[PDB]
Amino acid sequence: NRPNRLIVDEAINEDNSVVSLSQPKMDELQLFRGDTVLLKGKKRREAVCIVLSDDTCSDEKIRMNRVVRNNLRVRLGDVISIQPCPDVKYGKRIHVLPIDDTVEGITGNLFEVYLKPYFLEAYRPIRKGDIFLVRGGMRAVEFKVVETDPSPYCIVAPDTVIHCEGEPIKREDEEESLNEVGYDDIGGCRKQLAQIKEMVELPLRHPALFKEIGVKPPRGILLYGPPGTGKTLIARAVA
Amino acid sequence: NRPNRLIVDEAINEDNSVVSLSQPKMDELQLFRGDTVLLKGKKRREAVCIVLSDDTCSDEKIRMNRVVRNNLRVRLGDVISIQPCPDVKYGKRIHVLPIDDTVEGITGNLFEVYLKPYFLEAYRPIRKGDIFLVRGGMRAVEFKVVETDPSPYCIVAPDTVIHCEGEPIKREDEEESLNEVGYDDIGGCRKQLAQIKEMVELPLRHPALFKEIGVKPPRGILLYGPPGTGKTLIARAVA
Ligand SMILES: Nc1ncnc2c1ncn2[C@@H]1O[C@H](COP(=O)(O)OP(=O)(O)O)[C@@H](O)[C@H]1O
Ligand SMILES: Nc1ncnc2c1ncn2[C@@H]1O[C@H](COP(=O)(O)OP(=O)(O)O)[C@@H](O)[C@H]1O
Repeated sequence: NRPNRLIVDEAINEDNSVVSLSQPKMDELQLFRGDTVLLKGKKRREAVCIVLSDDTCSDEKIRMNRVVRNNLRVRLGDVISIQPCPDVKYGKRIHVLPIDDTVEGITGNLFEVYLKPYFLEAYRPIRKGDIFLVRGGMRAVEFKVVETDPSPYCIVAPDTVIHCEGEPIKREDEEESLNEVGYDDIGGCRKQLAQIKEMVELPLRHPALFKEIGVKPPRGILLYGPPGTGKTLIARAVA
Repeated sequence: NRPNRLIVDEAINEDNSVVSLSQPKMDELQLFRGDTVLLKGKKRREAVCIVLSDDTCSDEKIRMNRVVRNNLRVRLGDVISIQPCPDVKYGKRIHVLPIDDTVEGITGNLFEVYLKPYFLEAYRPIRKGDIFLVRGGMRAVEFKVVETDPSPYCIVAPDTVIHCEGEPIKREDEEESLNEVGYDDIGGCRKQLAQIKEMVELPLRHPALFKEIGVKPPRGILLYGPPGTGKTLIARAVA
């Protein structure tokens, strides 16, 4: 049962963090316009996002973004649990610790120039254990904290200060590189990606379905197009 | 800051040693028509050149010649320091010492026939540590002194005499052969060399720019043209 699950669907808006809901959905969770949504992944982790209310763009579909796909290990064709958090929390102390994995070629203070004139009039909520990208320096670096104030109680506020230690921590292989090519990196092909989406996720996302049924699974797929259309890119993304 | 640097630009005049300036440039350095310009390279070396004043040929660009490119280890896309030297010095004693590296096939006295009827009405200034070429004998030989009067105080005057010792000095590998093919050895191709000039000096003259930006650098360049147009010559020069 549990009439509150939302199936993951493809996103069409190239925005940062906006989730579209339906008119009946506000009355079920008594959620306001701008609230803090709490999501449960696996391995005891949580994620925070920003919900948007609209009755013109979407009808009964969610718009789940890649910024939280790797933060919950949730892919296409998976269920998730939604729960409002109307509690008011204002962060005042945060911890920052860069990892010695992608700091090559970067010198000086980068926080005071990339994080200060970007978070104003945004009020973006953050949580311990989130991987977010920034647009600066003709590239995109990541961030990950390992020890900070107990979650949540993390709100970007001007009262926070900066600090440095000089002792980086060693990264682990538990998580994957979010910088790799995804489903948001292919554009201009709606009808062509749809066929791949409706033939690849059956024998891969649900392998157990095919040992029990006698239906012939597709074994070989041929790609066409002039050189450079992105045949390799699509194959890299769908895998 | 330092509003006195001059960016190295391509030269169009096939002259020997002439530098073109602008009208405001004379009033900043209070330099006369014919003066002795002092240039600072690296590894504690100096160079001397002759400046020309003109307000019709160039507007705000320098014409830096290859005769002083190898004497200061300065290439395209580099900064230099300019400084006038209004001091009057007249040389009366110079030292000459040929190196046993390119004297093969040359017999007899070559100075009295190549240097005497060439420096009259020229007043070309010279300095200890300069590599200059001469036009004589269907070739071009070089010269380099290792011990002479303290720099500068070197002016070509008729009062100087000649001398010989017979003990050549061994050359070193610190400097390169100026006789190799350069940017002044290709003519008749203005638009074609411009594209190479605006695609090769980014990832070579400034390698550190590309480890920090995500811009795709050009990896392969294809050359065209009938046999003998100089495809090898251009590649040899740009490297
Ligand atoms: N539709 C597309 N969307 C985004 N990038 C594309 C697209 N088509 C081609 N590219 C770019 O082309 C690059 C290489 O082309 P690719 O598709 O990998 O080779 P091929 O076209 O032979 O499969 C990719 O890195 C990608 O950035
Ligand atoms: N534009 C040019 N300027 C000066 N020399 C040239 C030019 N084009 C051809 N040459 C002469 O042709 C010689 C050999 O031609 P090269 O270009 O090296 O062979 P290819 O044309 O097969 O690359 C060069 O050493 C050079 O003297």
